[PDB]
Amino acid sequence: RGVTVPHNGESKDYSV
Repeated sequence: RGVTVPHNGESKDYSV
């Protein structure tokens, strides 16, 4: 599964 790195109030989804 990818790692979710949410920024300043934002949600990021990293697919590895």
